[PDB]
Amino acid sequence: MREIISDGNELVAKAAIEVGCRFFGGYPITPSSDIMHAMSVALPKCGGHFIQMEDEISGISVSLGASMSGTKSMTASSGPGISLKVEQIGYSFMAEIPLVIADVMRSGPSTGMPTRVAQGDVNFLKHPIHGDFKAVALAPASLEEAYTETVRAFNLAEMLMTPVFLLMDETVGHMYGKVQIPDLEEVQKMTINRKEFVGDKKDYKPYGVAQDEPAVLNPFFKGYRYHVSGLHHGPIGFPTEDAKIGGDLIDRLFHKIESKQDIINENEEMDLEGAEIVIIAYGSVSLAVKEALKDYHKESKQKVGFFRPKTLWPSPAKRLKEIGDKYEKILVIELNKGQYLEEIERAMQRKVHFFGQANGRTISPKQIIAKLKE
Amino acid sequence: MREIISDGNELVAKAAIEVGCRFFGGYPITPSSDIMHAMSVALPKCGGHFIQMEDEISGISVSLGASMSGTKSMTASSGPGISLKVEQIGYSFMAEIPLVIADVMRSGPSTGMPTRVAQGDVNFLKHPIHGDFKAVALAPASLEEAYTETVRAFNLAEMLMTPVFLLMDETVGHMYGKVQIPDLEEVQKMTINRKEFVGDKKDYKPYGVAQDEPAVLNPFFKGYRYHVSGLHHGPIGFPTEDAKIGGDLIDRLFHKIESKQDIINENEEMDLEGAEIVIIAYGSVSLAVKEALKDYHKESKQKVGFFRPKTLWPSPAKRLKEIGDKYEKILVIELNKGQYLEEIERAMQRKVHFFGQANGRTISPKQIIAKLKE
Amino acid sequence: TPDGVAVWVNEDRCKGCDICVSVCPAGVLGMGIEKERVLGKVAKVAYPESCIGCVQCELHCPDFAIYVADRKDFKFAKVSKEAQERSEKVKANKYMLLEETILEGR
Amino acid sequence: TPDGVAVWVNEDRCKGCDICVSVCPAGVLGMGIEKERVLGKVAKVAYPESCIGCVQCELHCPDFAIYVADRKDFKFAKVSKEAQERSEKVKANKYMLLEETILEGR
Amino acid sequence: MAFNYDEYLRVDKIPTLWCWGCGDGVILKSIIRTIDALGWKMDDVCLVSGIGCSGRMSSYVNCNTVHTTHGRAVAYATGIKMANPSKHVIVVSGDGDGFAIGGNHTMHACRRNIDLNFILVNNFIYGLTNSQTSPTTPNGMWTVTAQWGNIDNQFDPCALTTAAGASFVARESVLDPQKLEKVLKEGFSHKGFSFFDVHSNCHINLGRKNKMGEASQMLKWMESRLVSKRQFEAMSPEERVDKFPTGVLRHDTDRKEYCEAYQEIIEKAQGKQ
Amino acid sequence: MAFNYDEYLRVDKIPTLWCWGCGDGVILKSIIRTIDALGWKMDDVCLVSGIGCSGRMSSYVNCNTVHTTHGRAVAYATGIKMANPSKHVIVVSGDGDGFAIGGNHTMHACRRNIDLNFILVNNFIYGLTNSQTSPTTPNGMWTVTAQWGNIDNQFDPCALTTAAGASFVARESVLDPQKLEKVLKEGFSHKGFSFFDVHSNCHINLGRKNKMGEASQMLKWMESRLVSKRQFEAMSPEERVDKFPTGVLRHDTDRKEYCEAYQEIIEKAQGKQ
Amino acid sequence: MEAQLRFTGVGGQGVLLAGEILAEAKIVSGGYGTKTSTYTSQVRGGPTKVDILLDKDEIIFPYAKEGEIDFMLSVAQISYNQFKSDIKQGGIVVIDPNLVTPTKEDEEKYQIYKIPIISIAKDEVGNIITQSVVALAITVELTKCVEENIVLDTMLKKVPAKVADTNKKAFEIGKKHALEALKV
Amino acid sequence: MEAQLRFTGVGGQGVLLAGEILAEAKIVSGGYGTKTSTYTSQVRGGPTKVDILLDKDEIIFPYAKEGEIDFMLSVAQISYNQFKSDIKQGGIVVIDPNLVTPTKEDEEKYQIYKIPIISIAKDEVGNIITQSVVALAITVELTKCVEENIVLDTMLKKVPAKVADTNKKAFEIGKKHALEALKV
Ligand SMILES: Cc1ncc(C[n+]2csc(CCOP(=O)(O)OP(=O)(O)O)c2C)c(N)n1
Ligand SMILES: Cc1ncc(C[n+]2csc(CCOP(=O)(O)OP(=O)(O)O)c2C)c(N)n1
Ligand code: SF4
Ligand code: SF4
Ligand code: SF4
Ligand code: SF4
Ligand code: SF4
Ligand code: SF4
Ligand SMILES: [Mg+2]
Repeated sequence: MREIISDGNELVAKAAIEVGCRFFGGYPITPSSDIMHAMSVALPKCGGHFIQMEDEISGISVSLGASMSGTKSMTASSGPGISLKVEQIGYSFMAEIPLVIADVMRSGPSTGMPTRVAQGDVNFLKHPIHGDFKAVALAPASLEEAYTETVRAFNLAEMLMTPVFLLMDETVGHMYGKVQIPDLEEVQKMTINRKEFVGDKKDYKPYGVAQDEPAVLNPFFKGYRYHVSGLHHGPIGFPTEDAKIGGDLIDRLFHKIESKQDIINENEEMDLEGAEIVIIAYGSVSLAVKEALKDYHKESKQKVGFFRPKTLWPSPAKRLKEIGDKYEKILVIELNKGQYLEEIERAMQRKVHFFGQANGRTISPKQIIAKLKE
Repeated sequence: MREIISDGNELVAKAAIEVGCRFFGGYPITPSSDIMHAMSVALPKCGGHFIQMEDEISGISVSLGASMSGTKSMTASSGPGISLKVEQIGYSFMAEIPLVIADVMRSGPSTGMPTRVAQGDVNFLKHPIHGDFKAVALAPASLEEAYTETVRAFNLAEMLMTPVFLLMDETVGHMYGKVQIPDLEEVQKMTINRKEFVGDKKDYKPYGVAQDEPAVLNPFFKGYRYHVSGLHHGPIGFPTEDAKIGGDLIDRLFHKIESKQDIINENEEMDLEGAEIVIIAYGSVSLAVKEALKDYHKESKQKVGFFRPKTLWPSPAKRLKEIGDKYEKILVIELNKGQYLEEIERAMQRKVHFFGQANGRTISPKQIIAKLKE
Repeated sequence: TPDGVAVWVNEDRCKGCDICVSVCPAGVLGMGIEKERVLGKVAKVAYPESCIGCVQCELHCPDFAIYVADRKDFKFAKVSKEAQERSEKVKANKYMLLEETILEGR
Repeated sequence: TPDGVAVWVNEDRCKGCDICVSVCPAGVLGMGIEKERVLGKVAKVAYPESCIGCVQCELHCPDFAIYVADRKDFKFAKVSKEAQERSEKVKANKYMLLEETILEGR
Repeated sequence: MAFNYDEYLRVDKIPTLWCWGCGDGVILKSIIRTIDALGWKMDDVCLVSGIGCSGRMSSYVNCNTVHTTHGRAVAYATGIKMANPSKHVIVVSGDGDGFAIGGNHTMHACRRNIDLNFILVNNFIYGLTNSQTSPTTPNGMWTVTAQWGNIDNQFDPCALTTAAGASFVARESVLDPQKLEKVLKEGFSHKGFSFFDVHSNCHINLGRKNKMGEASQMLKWMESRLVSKRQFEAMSPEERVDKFPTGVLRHDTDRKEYCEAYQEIIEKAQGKQ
Repeated sequence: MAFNYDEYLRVDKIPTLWCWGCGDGVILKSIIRTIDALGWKMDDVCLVSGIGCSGRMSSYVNCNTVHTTHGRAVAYATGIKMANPSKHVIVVSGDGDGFAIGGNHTMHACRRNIDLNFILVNNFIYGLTNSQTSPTTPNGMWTVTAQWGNIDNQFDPCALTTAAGASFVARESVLDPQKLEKVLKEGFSHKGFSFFDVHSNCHINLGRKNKMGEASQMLKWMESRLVSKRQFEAMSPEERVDKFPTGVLRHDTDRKEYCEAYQEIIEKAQGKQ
Repeated sequence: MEAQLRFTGVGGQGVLLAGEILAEAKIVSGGYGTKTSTYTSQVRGGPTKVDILLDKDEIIFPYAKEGEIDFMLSVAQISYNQFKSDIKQGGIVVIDPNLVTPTKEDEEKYQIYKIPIISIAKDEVGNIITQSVVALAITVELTKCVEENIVLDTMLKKVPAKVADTNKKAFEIGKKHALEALKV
Repeated sequence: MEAQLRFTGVGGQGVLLAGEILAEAKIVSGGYGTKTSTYTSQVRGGPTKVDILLDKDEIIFPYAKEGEIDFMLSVAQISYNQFKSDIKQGGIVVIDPNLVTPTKEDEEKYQIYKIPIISIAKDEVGNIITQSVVALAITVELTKCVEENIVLDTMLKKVPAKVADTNKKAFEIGKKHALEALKV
C-alpha cells in the first residue's frame, strides 16, 4: 500500500494512467485544467496519444472515436464545457461506446464565479440529454477516493459499455496532502476489460444480446466488420424504425443498467444504530460532516447517524425508503438550492429537513452544529 | 372572434407575429422547419428581421443579442438542436434577457426515429443548464391552444424577464383543421411590454430591484449606459464575487418566478366531481384521453375524471397533493418511460399507476379503455 | 456477362434518369415507355452491334443497372459517322428512342 | 498641465514596464529605485528642459501614467547629439538612470 | 473496381435509395475503383460519414463503417486515425456538413495536417431538409428560407483549404468519372491531409424551383460552369466569374505529418530521456 | 484622444488590471483616440467583447458594454447591429476566441459581410488560462500542453479572412501606435466587415519560458518578426519565413453590405407586394 | 362518423396532394375534417400515406383506428402491401392495374375497383401533374360525402388560374370514367 | 490540532511557495499537513493567500476555521487588509515595513514583527527569486513546528541543483534576522 503526497487532479490523472487509459482529448478550462496538464506529460510516457482540440465538442468526439476502435480513453471538463458535450454523450449512450467524463464542479450558473466551489451539476447530469437516458455518475468525497473512484468508474464503463461521469469537486481537486493508495499489483489485478468475440465467421451480432447485458464490440481493423450509428439499430447495427425493435432497444438499455444495481452503487453508513437524526449528504460536504460529528459527542443526549451515498445515479431508493421509515428526523445538507433533495423526497414518500447554501463558499461545519441544535 | 382553417405551426407563427415579435433566428431542422418557413415570409411583411445562421448556437445568440437591446424575439428548434442551445439559455437566465424557445418534440434520443412523436423532453427541460435553474414551460394540447398559449408564453417572458419554453408536439404541429381564435383588438390589448425606467436621472440601477421582481433593462443607444454579463453582477452589472450579493442574486432569481405562481400555471379539470379514477395527463396525449372518456361513459358503473396541467413547470404541487389525497385510483399516461411520473409521485407522497409507450407510436385510445379495466 | 451481347441493362433497377443515354457516342440506347413500373420510362438497348469500348455508360449509372462486356472475351465495333448522326438524332428527341427504331424491336 | 513642465509622471499609476524609457530619443526619462512599491522601480523625468515634442512616450505607456505638455501652450526644445548620446548610454544601462545623473538628483 | 461491384458491397442494401438519379452512386463507384486500384485490402479501411443526404454511402460498403452526428465526422475520423496510426481512413460529407456547421473542425484538421481523406459532396443546398440555403448556394436563387433571392455570398472550399494549410487540394466532378478516379488515385497515396471537392447534382430540390428540373439541364449547367485549371488560368480577371479550376490544384511535397511528429515527441519525451 | 482620456473611460475602474505592462492598454488608447477622431458620440457606440484576457476592455469604456460567452461575441454583435442598423458596434476578442473556438462564426461573418468592427488581440497563447497553445503559436515554443515544443502549425488570420471574403483586412501592432490609430481610423469609416489583426505581447505567460520574460525583449522580438508591406512584397520567397506584412492589406471598395441588401429585400418583398 | 379515407402512393407522384382538398371542402360545407400524412425519411421513391377523417362534429383524434378505414385508394404496390390491414371488411378499395396487382384474398375481402388514374391523366388530358385532380374526381362518387359544387369551388380557389381551365376539364373526364367504373 | 498558518501576498511575488515545503516537511517528520490556496482571476498584481493546517492526527476538514488562525506572514497591504480579521487574539504576524503598515489596533491586538523580507532577498542574498527560502527560514524560527534538518533536506531536494548551495545560504540569513527580531 504505497502512500504519496499530491492533490486531487494529480491523483485522478495517475489513476487514469494506471488503469490503462491511452488517449485524451479536451479543452482547457478552470478549474479542470490540471488533469489535462498531467495527462499531456504522462501519456507520452506509455506511448499514448494526447491532443488538445479547438473546442469541447471536438474534445469529446475524438475521445469517442478513439474508444470506438478499442482504446481506453477519457475526457475532462468543468461547468460550461460539459454543457457543450451533451450532444455527443447521448450518442455514446445509444451506440454503447465506453467513456469516462470527469467534471470538476464550480459555481453555476453560466460563468458567474469561476474560482469558487458548488454542487450545482447534479440534477443537470441526472438527465442531461434529450429523449430517454439512464445515468450513471460517481461522486468522490476524499483525497483517498480520487484514485479508487476513478478505477471504479473505468471498470463500470468497461463492464456496462456506457458513459460514466465523475463528479469531482473543486475543494477535492485543489486540496494538497498525503494519501494512501493500493499497490500496483492489486490495481492491475482488478482491472476489467471489455468483452471480445473470438468466434469464427464474423461478429454479425454486436447488438444481438439478451435483455440484461450490453453489446459486444470488437476492435476495428481486425476482420469483424460492423456498422455503428446513433439511430435505432437492429442486431447488426443498421438503422431501423420497427415498433417492436425500437421499443425493445430502449428497454434493454435500461435493464442492463438497472439489473446490476447490486454492484453499481455503494454507500457509507456510520453510527446508524440507535440514531435519532441522520445528516445524509454527499460529496465534499461530507468532509465537513465527519468533522462536526467528531465534536457533537461532547454532551449530546441524542445520537446522530450519517448515510453518504457513493454513487449518485442510479439512486439507492431501496435503502433510502427503509432509512426513512426507520428514523424520525432526517437532515439534508447540500451546496445548492436542493436539486438532489427532490430524489430523496420522492423516495421515503416523505418530507425532510434541508440546509442549503449557494453563495460559492463552503459549509464551515460550525454551521452544521448550529443547525443540529434546531 | 375569428375562425380560420390552418395547422399548428402556421398558427404559432401567426400568434408570434400578432403579439409583436420582430426578430427570428435559427438553424432549420425537421420537423420544426415549418415554423421557420412561415416566419421567414411573415416577418418581412411587418418590417421584422429574419436571419438564418450556420448552427443553433449562433441562431439563439443572435436572438439574445436582438432582445438585449429592447426587441421582441423568439427562436425555434427540435430535439438535438435544443441540446445545442443549453449553453446560451443559462446565460439568458442569468442576465435576465427575455426569450421564447419553441421545441417541437420528436423521438429521442439522438436521431433514432426523426419522423415519429415522443415526449422525452420534459425532464430534460426541467433542468437543462448547469448550476441552478428555475424553468418555465408551457404545453399546448389543441389546435385552439397553439395561439393563446403562444401569446401567454410571450407575455410571461416579457413580464418575468426569463427564457420561456413552448413544448409543441409533432402531432399538434402537423394536424390540420378549423380553429377559432380571439379578435385583433383584445389580442393587442392583452399584450404586456417590458417596463423601462424613464425617469430624469440616469438609470444607475438596472439590477437594483426588489427581492421578488425582475430587473429593468432600458434599450441601448438611449442615454443610459450599463454593463451586461453572465457573471454574478452587482446593482449596475459589474461582476463581483461577494458572498452576500452572489447568494441574493440567485435567491431573487428563484423568488421572482416562484412568487407569481398564481398567475403562471393554469390547468383544466373536468368530471372531477364523484369520479373514481383520474386519468391525469398532459399534451397531445389528452387528445386521445378526451375521446376515450366519451366512449367509456356510454356504459359504465363508474365515472372517470380528467386533470390536464396546461403548464408543466413549475409543477402545481399544491393542487396535485389535494387531488391525490381526495381520490383512491390514479393513473398517469405518458409517451415516454415515466419522466413526468417522478414529479407526480414526489407530490402527494404516493405511488400511482403508470401507462407508457416509447416506440414512436401513439396511444390508440382503445388502449386507454383496455387499461382502465385493470 | 451473357455470351454474344456487348451492353445489357437490368430492368429491375433502372429508374430512367436520362443519364446513360446522354453519354453514348453511338446512341444505341433509348428510353421506352413501360407503364408496369412507377416512373414509366426504362432504358432499352437498340443497337448492340454498334457498341464501343467507351465504358462511359457504366461510369454514368448511379444505380448499378447497366453493364458492358469486357474487351478480352468480346469484340467491339468501329467508330462511324452514321453512329454519331444517330446518337445526335436520338439525343435531339428528348432522349426518347425514335419510332423507326421499333422497325425490328430495336 | 502645470506651468513650465514639458512632461510629468503620475507615480500612483506607474508600474515599471520600462516601455516609456525605451522610446525616448532625448534621453530624458530614467527609472529610480523605490522600495515602497511592489515592482521596486518607478519612472522619473530627469532632464525636462531637453524634452522634444515626440509624444511617443505617452503613446507607449499602457497604464496612463505619463503626460506631456501641449504645443499650443508650451515651447519645446531642439535636437542635439548630446541628448541622443545620453539616450544610448541610458538604454545601455538597463533603462535606468545612470550614476552621473545623481549629481543633483535630476 | 470493374463490372464486379458486388465484391466490395453489402448485397442486402443494394439498390441505392437516393432519389432516382442523384450523382451519389458515381462517387461510390469511383471510390471503390480507386480503393481497388491501389491494392488496398478492405480489412484496413474505415469509412466514417455524418448524417445528411450523403451519409447513406456508409450503409452500402462492406467495411468498418461509422455513422456520426452532424458535422463531427472529421473529429471522429481524427480520433480513429490517431488511435491506429497505420490504417487508411476516408471521410465523406456534404456541404451542409463540416463546411457549413463543422467548419472549425475542417479548418483545424487542415492546419495540423492529419492523414485524412476528406471528400466533400457538393450539391449547393440542403438536400435532405427540403432545399434550404447553403454557404455555397449562388446568390439570386430560390430557397425555401429565401423566397426572393439568396444574398449570402459564396464560400470557396479550395481557396479556404489552401489558406488553412492543407497539403493536397484537388477538385473534380461527377461529369467525368475517369479523371475523378485518377485524381483520387493520386491523392490517396499522399501522406497528408487530402481535400477532394466533388461537384454533385440535386435536381429534385434545386432544379425543380430554378427551371432546371431535369438531370440533363443541371448537368449541362455544371459542365458550363466548370473549366480546366490551365484554361481558367488563361482567362482575364473579369471573365473568371462563376468559374472553377478543375484537377489537382495544390500538391506541396515537403511537409511534416502530425502523427510523424508526435512519434518523435513520444520517442524523445520519456523514452528513457 | 489626448491627455483627456477620462471622457471616454470609467475613471472609477482605472487603474487597469492586466499584469503590469501588457500591451493591451495601448490598444485601448488607440481605440479611444480613433473613436474621438472620427467624431463619434459615445451614446451611439456599443462595445461587445468575449470572455478572456482581452475581454476586460469591455469593462472600461464608458458606453453600452456587453460581455458574452466564449466565441459567441460575433453572433451577439450581429444581433445587436441588425436590431439597430444605424449605430457603431466594436468587437474585441483574443486568439483563443473566435479564431479558435468560434472559427465558424468569424468565417460566416466574413462571408455574409456584416457591418462589424472585429478587433483581434494577438498574444499567441491562452493568456488568461496560464499559457496554453493557441492556433497562432509558432512551432518550437514551450507551452503548458506541449512541454517538448509545439508541433501544431500556425494560422494566418489575415489570409484566412481574405479567403473567407472580408471587405477590409489590415494588420498592425503595439510597436507603432500612430500607424495603428491611422489604420483603425481608416477601417472604422468603412461600410463592411473590418478585420484588424493587432499583434500584442504577453511576456508574463509566453515569453517567461522562452527567455523573453521582459516587455522590452518580447517587443523587440515582435519588431524583428514584423516588416512593412512593401519590403515584404520585395523579398524573396525564401526570405519570407516568419515574416508578416503590416499596414492595410485589403480595402476592396465594391461590396454590398448585408443590411443594405436585406433592406432591398424588405422593400421589394412585402412592401405592399 | 362519416368518412375514413386512406390514400397511399409513392413519394414524388402527386396523387396524395388531393387529400387536403376534400377535407377543406367538407369543413367549408359545415362539417369537420382532419388530415394526417405519414411520410418516410426517403425524399423520392418512398411509400407515403394520407389519412382523412370527415364527420359532422368536432374531431378529437387526428389519427384513425385499425379495422375502421372505410375507403382506400392505392396507386403503388409498396404502400398497398403495407397499409392494407386497416380496411373494414367489405370496404371500398380502388387501385390501378398498371401499378398494383392484388391477391385473390383481397378480392374476396373487398369490393376492389380498377381504374388507371395515372394513364388517364398523362395520356388523355396531356398533363400528368393533374392526376390528383382526377383521383378525387372519382372519390366524389366513391364515398358520396359532399356535393360537387363545393369541391369545384375549393379547387378553383386553390390552384393558379393559368391552367385551372384545363384542370377543370380533367375533373370532368374523371367523372365520366367514374361513370364507366360502375359496370354493375 | 497543532498549527494554522497563513501566507498572503500579491500574485507574482513567490513568497507563498514557502508554504508547501513546510507541509511536506511535517508530513515526512511523521505528521499530517494540508494546504489550501485562494487566488483570483488576475494573473499579476492580485491578492493571493495560502492556508496551512498541521496536525499530529488525520486532517478531515481541509479549510481553516475563521478566528483561530495562528501565524500570518504578509508582504502586501492589499491582501493584508482583507485576510487580517481571521487572526486569533494575540497571534503572530510578520510583515515587511516597506510594503505593509498596520493600524494601532493591530499593534495592540497582535504580536506583529517587522522584517524586510524582499529587501533581504534582493540586497543580502543577491537573487530575489529565493525570497521564499528566506520567508520559510523565518517561520521555522518562530513557530518551531518542524525540526530544522528535515526542512533543510526537503527544501534542498525540491529546487534545481544549479543554485542549491546559495539557497542553503539564504536559509541561514533568514534565521539570523529572526534572531535579531527577538529584541523584546
Ligand atoms: C440529427 C439531424 N440533423 C440534421 C437533420 C436534417 N438535415 C439533413 S441534411 C441537413 C443539412 C446538411 O445537409 P448537406 O450535407 O449540406 O447536403 P445534402 O446532401 O443532405 O443535401 C440537415 C439540417 C436531421 N434530420 N437530423
Ligand atoms: C466561464 C468560462 N468559460 C471558459 C473559460 C476558459 N477560458 C476563459 S479565457 C481562456 C483563455 C483564452 O485565451 P485568449 O482568448 O486566446 O487570449 P487571452 O485572454 O489569453 O489574452 C480560457 C481557456 C473560463 N475561464 N471561464
Ligand atoms: S443511367 Fe442507369 S439508371 Fe439511369 S437510365 Fe441509364 S441504365 Fe437506367
Ligand atoms: S459502351 Fe459505349 S458504345 Fe456501348 S452503349 Fe455504352 S456508350 Fe454506347
Ligand atoms: S516627449 Fe519625447 S523627449 Fe519628452 S520624455 Fe517623451 S519621449 Fe522623451
Ligand atoms: S510606460 Fe507608463 S507605466 Fe510604464 S514605466 Fe513608463 S510611466 Fe510607468
Ligand atoms: S434530395 Fe437532392 S441530394 Fe438528396 S438524393 Fe435527392 S437529388 Fe440527391
Ligand atoms: S497574462 Fe499576458 S495577456 Fe494577460 S494581462 Fe498578463 S501579459 Fe497581458
Ligand atoms: Mg448538400
